[PDB]
Amino acid sequence: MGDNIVLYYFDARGKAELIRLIFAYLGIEYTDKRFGVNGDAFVEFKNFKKEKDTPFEQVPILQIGDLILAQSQAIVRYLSKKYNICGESELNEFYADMIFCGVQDIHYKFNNTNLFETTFLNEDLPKWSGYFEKLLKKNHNDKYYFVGNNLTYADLAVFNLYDDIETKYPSSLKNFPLLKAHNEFISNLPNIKNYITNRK
Amino acid sequence: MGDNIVLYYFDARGKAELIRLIFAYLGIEYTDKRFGGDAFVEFKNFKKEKDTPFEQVPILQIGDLILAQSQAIVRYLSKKYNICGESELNEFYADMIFCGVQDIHYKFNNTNLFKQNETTFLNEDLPKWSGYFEKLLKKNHYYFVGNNLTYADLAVFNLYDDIETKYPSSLKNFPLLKAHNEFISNLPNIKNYITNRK
Ligand SMILES: N[C@H](CCC(=O)N[C@@H](CS)C(=O)NCC(=O)O)C(=O)O
Ligand SMILES: N[C@H](CCC(=O)N[C@@H](CS)C(=O)NCC(=O)O)C(=O)O
Ligand SMILES: [Cl-]
Ligand SMILES: [Cl-]
Repeated sequence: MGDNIVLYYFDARGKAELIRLIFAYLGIEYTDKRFGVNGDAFVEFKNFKKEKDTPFEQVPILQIGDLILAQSQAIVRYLSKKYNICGESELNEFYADMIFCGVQDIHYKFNNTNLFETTFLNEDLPKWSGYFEKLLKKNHNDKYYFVGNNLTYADLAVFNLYDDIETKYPSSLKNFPLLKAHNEFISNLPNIKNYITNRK
Repeated sequence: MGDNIVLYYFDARGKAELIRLIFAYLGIEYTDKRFGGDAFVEFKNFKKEKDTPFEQVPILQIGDLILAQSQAIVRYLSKKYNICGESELNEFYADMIFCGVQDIHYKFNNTNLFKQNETTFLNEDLPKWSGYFEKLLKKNHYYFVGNNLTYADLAVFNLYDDIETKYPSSLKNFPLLKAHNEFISNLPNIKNYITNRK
């Protein structure tokens, strides 16, 4: 809706996973195109760039019909605004954005470690986990929202962050109860639960 | 929640400059509060005195309301003052271009500020990304999105204004991008800001 949405990315979670989580949450049907399923992802990406008119030669790429959408954050924000999971006020829209940008700071650090340890594990992670803990405390019953009294993409971003972190470091939410409960809450959402338990 | 707008940052362009350019362009009166007395000490006191979410600047204080994160502040400011995008998809493209600016600005900052080898940026990043922005301007026939100025126009301007502080004549092979930068720089409010800027 549509009517044919194609997400282009490598065979990984990475920069596309939050877009996939947003699609799963909103029940948006789409083609999840992944480079590397058909053997060589490097050649398939090279061919993709010739085929599709990408503005920055990067993925994820969201294609809506002939419409080419690039940049994870821009796509996430575009989808969240279109389907009203960005905040129930002008200021709440900002807070979701602020939190999302904060996620990007600590997620980048995780990406730089996981994909490309000491500094992250001892200095960045616990400090930034404290930041989000305090932000939940500010706003927080089985519901855990970072913004207002409804789900924002910020919730899904923080969930994706620590879900991505907890694949490499499982015990990282032990000392952060609200963040742990937020993870549990988001992971068990009707639309979210099925996607995460059934994804590769 | 109102009146007194105060921007907190270091005495540098960095992550607050675009916000400063946006205030300048819009003609918004604000206190441009810059750290450093001792910057490192003042910032330590700032964190103790202000309730920042991530212990980072820029911080935008509107009354007693605390705003953090450059991009979020920029996007908030653009919506409130109507330099956000003149449609739903125009807002996306502005955001996309802004996100593109961040990708290459980050690469510039790594070499310009954090002592990374300049060659990779100069030979591999800068001209490739300048070509991306050049092509995006070509698609819009200066303005990146729509028929009016968006924050994306100021973001691109800020990007290459920052780049030219260390690497002048980088827009020689990029006429549309060079003319875009020159058009934004000659806007009365921007022109005035640049002249007063140290
Ligand atoms: N600005 C990022 C871009 C993500 C990114 O760096 N994409 C990588 C994924 S491996 C890519 O397609 N790289 C292309 C290349 O290295 O040339 C976003 O949020 O979309
Ligand atoms: N996510 C960035 C954060 C900017 C940032 O990294 N701020 C630096 C400026 S030097 C800072 O306050 N550093 C925190 C510290 O090192 O304690 C944003 O757009 O606001
Ligand atoms: Cl990544
Ligand atoms: Cl910077």
